[PDB]
Amino acid sequence: MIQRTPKIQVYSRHPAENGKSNFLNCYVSGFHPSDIEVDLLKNGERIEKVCHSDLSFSKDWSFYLLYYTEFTPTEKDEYACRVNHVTLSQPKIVKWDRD
Amino acid sequence: MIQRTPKIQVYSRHPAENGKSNFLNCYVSGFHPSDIEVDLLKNGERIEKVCHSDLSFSKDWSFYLLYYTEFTPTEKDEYACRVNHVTLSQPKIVKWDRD
Amino acid sequence: MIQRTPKIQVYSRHPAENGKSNFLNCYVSGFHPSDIEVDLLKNGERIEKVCHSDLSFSKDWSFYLLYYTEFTPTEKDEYACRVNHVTLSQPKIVKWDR
Amino acid sequence: MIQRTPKIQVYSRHPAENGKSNFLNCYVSGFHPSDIEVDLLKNGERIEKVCHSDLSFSKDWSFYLLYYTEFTPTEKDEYACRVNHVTLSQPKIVKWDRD
Repeated sequence: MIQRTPKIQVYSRHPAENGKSNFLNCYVSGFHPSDIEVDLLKNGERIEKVCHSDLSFSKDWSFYLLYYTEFTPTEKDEYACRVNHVTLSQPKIVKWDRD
Repeated sequence: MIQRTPKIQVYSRHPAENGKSNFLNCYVSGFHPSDIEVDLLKNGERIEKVCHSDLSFSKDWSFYLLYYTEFTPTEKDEYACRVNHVTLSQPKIVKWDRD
Repeated sequence: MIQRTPKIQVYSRHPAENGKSNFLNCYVSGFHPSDIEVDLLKNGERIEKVCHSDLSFSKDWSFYLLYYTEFTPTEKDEYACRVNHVTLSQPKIVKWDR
Repeated sequence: MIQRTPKIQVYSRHPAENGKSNFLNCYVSGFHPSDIEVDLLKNGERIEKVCHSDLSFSKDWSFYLLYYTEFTPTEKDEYACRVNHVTLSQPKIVKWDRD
């Protein structure tokens, strides 16, 4: 039941190109315990109606969770993911690199 | 691999209350083949950000799928679910009954 | 984070009939914390090959989990589900009824 | 509806080591239609204890499915995955390369 720090990965479903519709993902992996605060950001503002998968687990109880939303990438808009867990001293913000 | 018509069920996660946040679900079950068009409606208009589960299956390939969205019910707003499948002669609209 | 005792439900996927293949389910619901020990039993003995769904959660962190296995029911064999959690002093055994 | 041949990947969850518990995975991806026969083998014999994920899909209906089982690797035992689909003339056997 020994605690593990989460691994945060912010990416888009398909290679980024403006004007069209796509998906913004925030993959949180290999953490313990279960209770985790995950939020998706658009220009510093929290995104409304974010979808999330069910909490997947391994034999030694390491958790895997995915937070995703439908979005239109533009030249103006900046996207990020905010994660808060018991292992972290402060909430972590991981920015999305349109690359 | 034999034609099965889908069973549509429209319901809310918790007992509905005006002004209180809830979830609107559209459960589609026991259908074949896999390809199905499911849409959640608000006053006749298609809801933008709709979340969906993964397609679960049985031994004889009968499919089960859930379409859900976060919503705040009001007295004015009417909700429904539109389903289109290869078995159906025309798309079926199932209204949400909160009574 | 305030504790919640689990609700255990033991059932078969389809109506049971001897000699024919089925699935034995153990649905554990509305519990906190996450760490739960769920085991499916055959004549008091632990079943080695058991599948499980993914841990679903609510706003206040109440958990929902399903443990299932493929089985061929007989009139000799008895089935049950053993659950151990931090909220309980001794593990709870819930028997399956045909 | 267009036809797509499945991509089969056979791998272990953690790097394989004799006597230590592991998981054998058979990842089937980018196929159409849905109906697919997947089986995990041990020395040519079909494994009875097999768990499987839910069928995930894209906009153009391309399917993704994972078949997994708990196993203890030895130097003597050989593992493989057998897949049979409508696109294939005969079932395909993909062996698990340990190294």
